[PDB]
Amino acid sequence: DMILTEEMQKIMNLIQDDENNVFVTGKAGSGKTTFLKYLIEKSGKNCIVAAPTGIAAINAGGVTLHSLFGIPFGPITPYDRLENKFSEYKVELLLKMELLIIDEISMVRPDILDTIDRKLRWVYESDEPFGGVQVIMFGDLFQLPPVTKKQEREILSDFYDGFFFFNALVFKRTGFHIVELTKIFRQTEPEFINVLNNIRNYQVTSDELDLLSELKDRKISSSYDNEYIHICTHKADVEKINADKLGEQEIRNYDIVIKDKFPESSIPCDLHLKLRVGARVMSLVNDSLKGYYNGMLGIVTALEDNVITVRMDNGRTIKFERYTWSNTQYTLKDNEIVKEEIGSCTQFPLTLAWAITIHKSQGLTFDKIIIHVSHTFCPGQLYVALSRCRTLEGIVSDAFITKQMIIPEYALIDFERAYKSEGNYYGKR
DNA sequence: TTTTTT
Ligand SMILES: Nc1ncnc2c1ncn2[C@@H]1O[C@H](COP(=O)(O)OP(=O)(O)O)[C@@H](O)[C@H]1O
Ligand SMILES: [Mg+2]
Repeated sequence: DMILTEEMQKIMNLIQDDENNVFVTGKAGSGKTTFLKYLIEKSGKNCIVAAPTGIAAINAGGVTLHSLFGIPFGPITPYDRLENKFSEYKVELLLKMELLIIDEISMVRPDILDTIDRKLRWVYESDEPFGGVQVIMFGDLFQLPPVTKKQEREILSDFYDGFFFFNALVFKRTGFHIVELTKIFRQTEPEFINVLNNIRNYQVTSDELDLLSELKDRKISSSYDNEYIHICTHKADVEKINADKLGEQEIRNYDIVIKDKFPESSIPCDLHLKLRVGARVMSLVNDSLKGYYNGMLGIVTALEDNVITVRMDNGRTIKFERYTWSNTQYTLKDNEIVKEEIGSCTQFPLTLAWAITIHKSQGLTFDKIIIHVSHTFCPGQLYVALSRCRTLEGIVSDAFITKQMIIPEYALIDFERAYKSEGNYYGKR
């Protein structure tokens, strides 16, 4: 099935030595998130796959970085204390892992990598960066950046010159090679690739955007015989469209249950979970026993009182039960600080998958999509949504595509000049 | 106003 480009073998040779870290970039559809599936199948018996988002982790066969390394939400400064301790089952994992793969690195905060470094340096008991573990990063800096809430930026701008993964402070202590894939796969249309890559480079003309006028077509909603999908910029449109696609003339509501104090905004799951038979669903957590990792997709076969039966896209059937989330914070017992749980919520780890966010959709491939991008945005978000689909016809838009939707980021322009000046390499040598 | 733990 797969084709090995001259650059891919060239990339394969660079990582044959242990001491070289490599960042593999390329345009959307260049075959990077694919090529890493091909790399896993040779070197030693070691590798770990991970990504920032649960879905891109599924797309690469890995897990989330926060679940793998036990990273709490929010930035960790070098002065911040390490909150979570690895178990003995997890320590053997990281110790036996001789190679680390991070898919879709563009969405990774720089403090996360330094949290990876500090946790790897301690679990390996070594002063070498990342515990001396080889790291290979896949992603396109021109897709979209991480989050990057405003409260967390001013906090990180104390210790960090930039908010992008390469700004991490471990790159004072080490560095990485950069190789780009110049061949596109996902789209076979030459005129559609041209306008795509021009959306990516911020250099594009309104005569090329004329090609996207056909995306205003309302043509076919039908049918579920190979279906259709919605990708929205904001979670509110995803929330409405999923409920819009479920008429609720039929069936179930599943209510959450809260013990003690669990603030609304901090609740990870649905307060009232509404589902019918044949409803698109997404697994919200990781269970190795049942076998559903977070980010997987499925469809509801049956709805009972305490059990939901779902047939996943991978072909495996899972019976979902109620998952319990624990809310723990910092309080005072005795005289001392304590981690005690101040509340818990319980619901099924499922949510309606008909719609979705460009953020969650990054890395995915589709034959037919329905793009919702209105005039509301965040940088690089449009290039992602367009490039998900293989064909220009399969794309359906809510509104006309305008240059207003393009938000350039000039730090990526400077970063490209930097490493291309030295041997396609960034950081310390 | 977008994601993400043991
Ligand atoms: N070397 C390759 N050979 C054949 N098809 C490929 C190759 N690389 C990618 N593809 C195809 O391109 C599409 C998306 O691939 P993917 O690697 O996930 O995109 P990206 O490089 O932007 O992360 C898939 O349909 C895949 O089959
Ligand atoms: Mg990808």
